[PDB]
Amino acid sequence: HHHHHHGYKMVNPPRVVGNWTPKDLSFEYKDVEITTEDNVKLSGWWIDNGSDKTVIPLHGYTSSRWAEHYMRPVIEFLLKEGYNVLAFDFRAHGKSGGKYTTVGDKEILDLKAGVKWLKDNYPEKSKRIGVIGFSMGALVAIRGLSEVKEICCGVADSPPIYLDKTGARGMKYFAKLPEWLYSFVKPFSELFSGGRPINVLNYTNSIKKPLFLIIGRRDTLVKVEEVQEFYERNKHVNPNVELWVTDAPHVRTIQVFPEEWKSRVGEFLKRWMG
Ligand SMILES: [Hg+2]
Ligand SMILES: [Hg+2]
Repeated sequence: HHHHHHGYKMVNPPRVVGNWTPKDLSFEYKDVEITTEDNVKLSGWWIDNGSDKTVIPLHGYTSSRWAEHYMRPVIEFLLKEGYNVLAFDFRAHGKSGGKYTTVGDKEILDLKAGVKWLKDNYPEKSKRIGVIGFSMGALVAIRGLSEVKEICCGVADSPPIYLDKTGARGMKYFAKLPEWLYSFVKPFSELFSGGRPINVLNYTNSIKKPLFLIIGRRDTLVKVEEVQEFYERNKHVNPNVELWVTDAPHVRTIQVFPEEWKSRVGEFLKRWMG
C-alpha cells in the first residue's frame, strides 16, 4: 500500500534551492517570472550579457538552476563565452510553481514559455537561441530542438532515451529505492501528474538542426548504447548531430572533465549560434 504515497512523492519532490546568484559570478541579473500555456508560474534569472544570442540551460529531475556540479559551471561558462542566459527552474522544482513534475512531458511547455518570454520582452537579445540540457533537461532540450522553431541548436548531456528503463534505474539513483519498485509506483505517478508517454526515438526523424549528444560510460541511468541508437538514427537525416562518449557518471562530464566539456560545447555553440 505504500506504493501510492511513493508515486505521489516522486512527482511532487521536495524543493532544492541554492544560495548563490549570478552576482557571485560577477554578473548583474534580474529575477523574472514566466507563465506557461497551462498557467504555471516559473521562477528564473535573466542575465543580460549584451549579446544578441541567448542560451537556456535546463536542469535535471529533483534539481534546480542552482545545481553546484553542473548548473553553476554551465552558467559561468555561458557567461564567459559571452552569451545572454535565461535560467529557470522547471515546474515543481526550485522556486517555480506547479504541484507536479512530469519529468519531460509537460516540461516542454516550460521551455516554450521561456522562449516566448525572450521573444516578447528581449527580441534584440534573443535573435538566436540555443539550449543546453542535463538529464530530464536534456530530454526537454531534444524535444525543444524539434518542436520550437526559434531554437537553432542544442546540447543534450545524458539524455534519457528509453524513458521507462531510465525511470526504473532512477528509483535507486534519486530515491535509493529498488529498481523493481518502478512498475508498482509508475501508475500512481502517472495518475497524479498527468504525465503521458513520449516516443523519444521518433525525434530522430524530425530533428534536422545541430545537436550535440553527450553520454558517459559510467552513467547508471542511461546506457551509451541507448544514446548511440538515437545518434545513428538521427544521422540519417541530420548531418550535424554529434556524439561524444566520455568516462564520466550521469551528468558529471562537466565536473570530471571541465576543460574538455567547455572546449567541445564552446566550439559547437560558436559554430551554430549565428
Ligand atoms: Hg543555436
Ligand atoms: Hg546549444
